[PDB]
Amino acid sequence: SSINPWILTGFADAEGSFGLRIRKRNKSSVGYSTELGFEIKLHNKDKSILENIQSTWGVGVIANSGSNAVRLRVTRFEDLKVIIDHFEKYPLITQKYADYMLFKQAFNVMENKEHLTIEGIKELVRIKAKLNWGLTDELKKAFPEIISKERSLINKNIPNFKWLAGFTSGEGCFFVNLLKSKSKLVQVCLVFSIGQHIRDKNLMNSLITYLGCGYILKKNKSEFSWLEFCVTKFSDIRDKIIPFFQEYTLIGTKLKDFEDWCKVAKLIEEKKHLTEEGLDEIKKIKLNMNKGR
DNA sequence: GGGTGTCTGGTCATTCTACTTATTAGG
DNA sequence: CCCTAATAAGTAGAATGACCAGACACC
Ligand SMILES: [Ca+2]
Ligand SMILES: [Ca+2]
Repeated sequence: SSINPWILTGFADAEGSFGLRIRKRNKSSVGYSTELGFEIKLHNKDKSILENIQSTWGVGVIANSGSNAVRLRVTRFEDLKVIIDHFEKYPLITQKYADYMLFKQAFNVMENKEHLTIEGIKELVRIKAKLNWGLTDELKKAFPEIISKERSLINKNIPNFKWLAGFTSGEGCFFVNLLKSKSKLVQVCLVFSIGQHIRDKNLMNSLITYLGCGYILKKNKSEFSWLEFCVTKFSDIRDKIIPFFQEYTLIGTKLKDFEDWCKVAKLIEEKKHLTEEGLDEIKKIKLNMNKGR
């Protein structure tokens, strides 16, 4: 099936990844071969998404990545042109746009065949220094003067509604929390959450204004730390979160979790979450959602 | 006979998702 | 007071993101 290009870019801002390998090769005029790529790796349940992206782009190969994960990967230089042209017409907006543009600069370097020269390889490693995790130890030793790993901030309003639908199909979670309450029954609470590394702190705050609800929580795990955009006021969920993703449909297995999420929402609108059979019906919905189903 | 592009089949590292429970806010 | 909705700190762990080695393919 075909996939909307804004939903695609949004999804890519979530799970996508750009790569540039500068590997030592003795039989290389320049001493290094170079590989460019874009891949999306997901659990094997959502391999359907990967088939639609591939069918829409007409490029890339779907292959297993371990027992439980699958990847669509584009490495063939001619096929990267299709990637590039897509993201030029539907640019991303996360700090990953910086990597994409480094990805694209490398492509231009190669398109002019400058990767077959001492100076070209030199520019590619300088491009690579700012890409994702920067240069490897071998590459640092070989190019001990290429040191500037600093990068520029990306700031972009949400460009289209379908972007968020795609992005949320990546980083979102529609949760039904059951908390112990002083009562005959157990409180039921719908919680919508989207996490992101703090480089995109500003985009996370954008969602409050873009959606008209929610708050940001800061979470930490030793040296690592992320930001979560949450929505726990039922008002906002009944009127804002749910209607939006109903107008701009999600894709992949998260749609099912969403559709179950709204099933519980209806019950909580009918006040049946305070009844016996109510907490029984919702309880069963939670049980078959997310982990499970 | 170089020389370069592309694929197979992964693994490594952490940013995500998803799940707990304490606690306060509120009509 | 009540009974309930809503915010919040915290963490687990695996689905992500990023990188890896080797060999094949082609002009
Ligand atoms: Ca992501
Ligand atoms: Ca995802």
